[PDB]
Amino acid sequence: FNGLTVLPPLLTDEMIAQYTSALLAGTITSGWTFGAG
Amino acid sequence: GLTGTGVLTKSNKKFLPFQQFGRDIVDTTDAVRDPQTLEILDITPCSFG
Repeated sequence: FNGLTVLPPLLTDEMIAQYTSALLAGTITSGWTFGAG
Repeated sequence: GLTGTGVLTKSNKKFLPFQQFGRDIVDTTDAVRDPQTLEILDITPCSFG
């Protein structure tokens, strides 16, 4: 436009999806043990 | 009389026989007409960043 620029984020959507999948896997396989050790 | 700067390319706009230029929602000129050829040309801002 007239000096307005939008900066892309650092993390893409695929990385957030991988983080969510890892959280779900750690929850369904271990439960509450992967959070304190 | 309409002055500016940019790149002139061909567009598929279908103007009316009594229209001269075109404006968008933010009221900026993005299309004009050739006074000698009557051709549909679009205006794009030059590169910056």
